[PDB]
Amino acid sequence: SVLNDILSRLDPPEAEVQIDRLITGRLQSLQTYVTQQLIRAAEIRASAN
Amino acid sequence: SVLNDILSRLDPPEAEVQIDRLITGRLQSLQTYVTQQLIRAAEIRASAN
Amino acid sequence: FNATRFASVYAWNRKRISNCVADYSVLYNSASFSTFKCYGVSPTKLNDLCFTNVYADSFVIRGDEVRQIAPGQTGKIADYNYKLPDDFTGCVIAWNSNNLDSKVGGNYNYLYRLFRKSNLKPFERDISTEIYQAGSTPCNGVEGFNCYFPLQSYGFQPTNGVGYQPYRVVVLSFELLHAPATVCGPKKSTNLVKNKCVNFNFNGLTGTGVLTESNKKFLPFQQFGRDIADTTDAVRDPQTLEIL
Amino acid sequence: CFTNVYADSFVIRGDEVRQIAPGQTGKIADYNYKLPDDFTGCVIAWNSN
Amino acid sequence: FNATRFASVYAWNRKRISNCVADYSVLYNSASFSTFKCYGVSPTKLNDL
Amino acid sequence: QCVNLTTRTQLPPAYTNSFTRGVYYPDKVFRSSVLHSTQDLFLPFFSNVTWFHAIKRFDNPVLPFNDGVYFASTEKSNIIRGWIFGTTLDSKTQSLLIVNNATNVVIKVCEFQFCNDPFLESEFRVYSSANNCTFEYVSQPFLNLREFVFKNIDGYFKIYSKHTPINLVRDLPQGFSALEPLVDLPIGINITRFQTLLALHRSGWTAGAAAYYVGYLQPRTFLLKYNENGTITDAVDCAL
Ligand SMILES: *[C@@H]1O[C@H](CO)[C@@H](O[C@@H]2O[C@H](CO)[C@@H](O)[C@H](O)[C@H]2NC(C)=O)[C@H](O)[C@H]1NC(C)=O
Ligand SMILES: *[C@@H]1O[C@H](CO)[C@@H](O[C@@H]2O[C@H](CO)[C@@H](O)[C@H](O)[C@H]2NC(C)=O)[C@H](O)[C@H]1NC(C)=O
Ligand SMILES: *[C@@H]1O[C@H](CO)[C@@H](O)[C@H](O)[C@H]1NC(C)=O
Ligand SMILES: *[C@@H]1O[C@H](CO)[C@@H](O)[C@H](O)[C@H]1NC(C)=O
Ligand SMILES: *[C@@H]1O[C@H](CO)[C@@H](O)[C@H](O)[C@H]1NC(C)=O
Repeated sequence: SVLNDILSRLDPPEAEVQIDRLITGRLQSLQTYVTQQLIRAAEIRASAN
Repeated sequence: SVLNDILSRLDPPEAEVQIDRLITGRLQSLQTYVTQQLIRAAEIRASAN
Repeated sequence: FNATRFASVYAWNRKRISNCVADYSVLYNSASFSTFKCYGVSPTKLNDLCFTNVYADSFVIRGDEVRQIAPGQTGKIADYNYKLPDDFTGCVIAWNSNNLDSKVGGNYNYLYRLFRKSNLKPFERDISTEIYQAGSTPCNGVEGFNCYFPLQSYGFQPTNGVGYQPYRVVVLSFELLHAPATVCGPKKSTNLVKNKCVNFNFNGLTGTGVLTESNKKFLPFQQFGRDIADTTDAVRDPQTLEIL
Repeated sequence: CFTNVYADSFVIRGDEVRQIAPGQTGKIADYNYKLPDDFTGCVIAWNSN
Repeated sequence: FNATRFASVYAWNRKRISNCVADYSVLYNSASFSTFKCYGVSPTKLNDL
Repeated sequence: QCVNLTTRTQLPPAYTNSFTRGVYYPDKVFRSSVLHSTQDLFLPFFSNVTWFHAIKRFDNPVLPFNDGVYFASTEKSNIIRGWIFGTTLDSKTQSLLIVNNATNVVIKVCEFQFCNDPFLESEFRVYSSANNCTFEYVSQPFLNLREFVFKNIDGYFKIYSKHTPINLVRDLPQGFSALEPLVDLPIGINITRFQTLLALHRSGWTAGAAAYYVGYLQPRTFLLKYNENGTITDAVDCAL
């Protein structure tokens, strides 16, 4: 999970693949969090109206 | 980010690992767009009703 | 490739090639085993495309470090004599040269540096042969207490095993950007068609579409135009220098 | 378990090993022995000094 | 090194030292050393690896 | 003659402000009616620059070549001729020289025995020896505002220039003018310091005041605007 060890404990040229897995994984998780809030915010606005 | 260059610069079993990232990256963008549109359409229907 | 003398690792000779035709068919005229492990491009008949500039570098590497010349690699000479960037795109050609460099009299003209106290950046040339100092006491031109010569000869002899045999190598580096290409493969031109849905190939810019006249106020240094979407919208013919 | 096995044997020296390769097209390969890109199987080269 | 009684030619004290920390700066004090040749590793850097 | 003369008295150079000068086309791609954001070496907006006055107090000192240099000179009769570069500025090491004549420009890169105050009157009173000139190229002369941008990246020396005809005796004027690329010179060696030279009719003897400003480039992000035509009409300095 620690990306620091990937740079050092593992070679630079292949580490870009592992970093891509971490970056793509986290970026998608961030995307999922937003989508739920958009749905939740719609539910709240119906209550506020 | 150009498909023609990738095909015209790499052997077939090499290009596959390169096109897949592009296709999945672009498939994610289209799926993201549709999800936002579905959310917006529902809000509009509330205002239309 | 078949130069009479090849320079040492610490001082490699860099050669510039431009404004000609690069036929890559002559690589199979030299010795049988010529490693052709390529980065970024596939040499399997897919080297027939236009590049911008080409740099050629040559030296002689022992088998204990034959694979040190690779992006993101560290070792005896990788970080001290020749550094390759991680994003390097190109090819490395290596072949045995025991029949030439190794001699009965003795080959001591080849040296490699060990003492620098600092790493090497990608494509760095270190030519200084001053005595390295590893202590507070200055060397003043004598070895001993933390004063060792960085330049160590290779001692290539034919008797030594294949592992220690000298191999002559060469590394090719290109770049493929928006600048006009100067070196191109053996491709034959063809006439220009307008107002017709045809394929096209402009120095590797393969695509499909309809080519027509363009009113764009192209500037003399400008190669091709672009649109809002960041896509090739207009192009300039490499031969008749016409904007389409 | 396999449906069938097709064996092809001929005398080829080591100089032709790289040109007669799975999926790697060559000038001699196009005229003598051409292999599909998706060839499945193995190739065994035996010493005959 | 600072042993008055040294070993014989054919009977050398093959001493193995383990579970310890090794310092090579302290032994370099004497200026009477004549030959100092290293095979496979650098004369410097020995502390790190 | 280019012997040791100390006629000029050294004084602290003046400083002036560069408002919106030093913008160049960063690529050969052609765009119109878009705003494009690019990252490249640029002269920061509202960055003050050194002011030099030549003449009989000729101000031709050595100046460091710090990652690209902006140059300009509002003088008539094109008194200035060319520029020189290098590390030790002598025959011991390789150096680059660019000069100009009545009807062309001469660019060479080889070891020269540069004197203390090389200047062009004079014809070849700037050096005395030549080791081996790997590159040479002659083209048309560059010939009252004249601006020049020098860039040496990856060993490709690039020059952008623009000749704007104005008639005034004031400082750098407010206004916008993108610099267009002129040449690309593959040399492959580095440069730390640089110096200019001018056409001086040394010994009566013809003379006149000359001025030239010097500004250094920094890595910045700019937002250049292209109109419906091919030209760059305005830009934004992001980190101002
Ligand atoms: C151009 O390269 C030369 C190397 O031949 C540099 O010269 C040395 O550079 C180091 C690093 O700054 C200095 O510590 C030395 O004092 C320099 N020696 C001399 C004789 O100048 C030179 O600095 C490089 N130029 C630039 C602009 O980086
Ligand atoms: C864009 O470029 C065109 C050149 O084709 C300009 O058109 C000319 O512009 C000049 C001065 O700008 C006028 O004097 C001419 O009469 C124009 N001729 C034609 C046929 O249009 C155009 O003006 C430029 N646009 C801008 C904003 O400068
Ligand atoms: C050897 O050098 C000659 C010089 O023209 C060249 O024609 C030939 O192809 C070279 N042979 C090689 C590189 O195997
Ligand atoms: C130019 O700007 C600097 C930046 O602070 C400042 O010293 C001053 O405004 C100008 N320089 C001089 C020497 O006045
Ligand atoms: C350039 O101008 C000089 C004047 O000093 C002249 O002598 C020379 O012939 C001209 N041409 C060249 C190529 O130097």
